[PDB]
Amino acid sequence: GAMNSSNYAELFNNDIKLFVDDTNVYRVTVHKTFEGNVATKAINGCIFTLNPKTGHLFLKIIHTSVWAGQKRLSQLAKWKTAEEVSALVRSLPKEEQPKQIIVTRKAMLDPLEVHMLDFPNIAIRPTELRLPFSAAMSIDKLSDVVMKATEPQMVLFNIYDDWLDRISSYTAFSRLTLLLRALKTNEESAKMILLSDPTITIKSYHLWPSFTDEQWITIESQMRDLILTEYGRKYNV
Amino acid sequence: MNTVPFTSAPIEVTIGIDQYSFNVKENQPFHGIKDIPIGHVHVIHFQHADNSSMRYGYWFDCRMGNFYIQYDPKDGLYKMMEERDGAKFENIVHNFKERQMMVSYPKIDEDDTWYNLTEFVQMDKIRKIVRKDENQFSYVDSSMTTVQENELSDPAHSLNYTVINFKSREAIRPGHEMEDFLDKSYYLNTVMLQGIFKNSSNYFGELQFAFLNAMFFGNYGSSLQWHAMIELICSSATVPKHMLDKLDEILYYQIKTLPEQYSDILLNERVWNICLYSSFQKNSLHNTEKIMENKYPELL
Ligand SMILES: CC(C)NC[C@H](O)c1ccc(F)cc1
Repeated sequence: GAMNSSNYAELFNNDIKLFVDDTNVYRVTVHKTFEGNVATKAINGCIFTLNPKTGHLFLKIIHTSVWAGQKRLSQLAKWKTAEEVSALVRSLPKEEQPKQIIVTRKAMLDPLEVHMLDFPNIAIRPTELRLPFSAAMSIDKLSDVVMKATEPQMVLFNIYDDWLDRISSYTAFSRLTLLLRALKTNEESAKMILLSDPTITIKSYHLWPSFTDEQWITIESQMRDLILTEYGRKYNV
Repeated sequence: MNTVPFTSAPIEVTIGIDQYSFNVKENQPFHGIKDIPIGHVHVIHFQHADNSSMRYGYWFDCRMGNFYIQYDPKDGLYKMMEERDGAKFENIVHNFKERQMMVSYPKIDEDDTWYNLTEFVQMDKIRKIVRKDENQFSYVDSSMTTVQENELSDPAHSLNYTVINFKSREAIRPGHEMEDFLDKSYYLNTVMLQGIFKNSSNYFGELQFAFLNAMFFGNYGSSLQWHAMIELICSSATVPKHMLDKLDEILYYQIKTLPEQYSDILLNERVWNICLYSSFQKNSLHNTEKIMENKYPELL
């Protein structure tokens, strides 16, 4: 059934699974028209499909052209997401296809289930976790590739960089969710923390800076301060 | 006018014949029901006074044979049987009538209720869902499960209702996933009406048949089927105008006849609220919506 705090280590066992987040698939700016009405303009989006054990990220870029002449876009976005995830699965060798797909929003369950009818043995699961994957577009390199795309495009990343050489998947996922939670609660502060020290750089083939083990502990501590803070600044405590 | 005689009534029992029901006391001199209208299917059904568990009964059509009821003390129930000796049967019936040991099927002349509930229900068609080919009548009870229930265990005792499943390859054309899930017209009109049922008459009859088994026997799988067939129509943007008009009449009389005190279990809030207020056909069921709002405004 649903994925929650109780069954959390299942993410890091040896059954292939993907998280799918559709938050950033349909993205708009809202603006005024010459007549003083309101209109939306779409910008490029992305599906965030992530293997939490390996860090492999299948970033399907959603170009604004896919919405042209369509109605009820928020609803279409869920079905387009399910179509693209189903296409991804079919593109993978049988031994790489997931055994479970966990959707971060419950409204993806039926669209994905219908698109995956050919795969009755792939479990489609919700989650009770409030995961911060919407903040993926706060990672500069991911945002850049989405905004520059001129056509539909899939781009493959490892969202853990090389961390798995030194830490376990569980620890890597915990670091990722903390970084993304921070970027979601206060993007400017989060990014300041990550870059304050000009001597620590982001490798061309990485997303995050090349912190030593010690510096990660400092960084992680600064991100938890930020999150508790903003939680004060927000609630006054 | 036809007759279903009873050999005897050895155990106290409430007997239903269609929408009517009366009480028979243990060893009361009761020998059957007469004046049963010809031209309709009928159901005769039983609830024992000592064990309200298991309502059970028999669908039949007097045009297809001479039928009677006889209690079996080994299996502990009233059984329907066919008498093949026509002279013997007329004799039995005439003697019981002369002794006025039969109750009078109380049809009021103004009253079209039973016709309206069974307009597309036929004994030969009923046999395709309740399989027991050696008899002309069909047994149903509270506990019997449907073929679809058996998929999610004795197949000879199953209701082979047509299986409907909105998240199934049969319902969803490859490449039309969103279209077909949100507008079920192709599943209704091509898959079900043109391919399986053959026409609207067969679709309506199974739907009427499902309701009556839910109402008279509390058969949960039949209730699921009735709501499933209804939802499939209401969730189709493209339905023949004649079907919608007839559906509104069918459901009106079904809601009209439902015991007020059983609405809690026999009516699915989600289906009805979706059908009457959200679906494509939200404006096409005027009589049904009016009776639902005046009789069960709580469910909504
Ligand atoms: C069997 C095939 C699907 N058409 C017939 C339909 O099932 C049906 C119709 C009327 C009934 F009283 C019972 C069942």
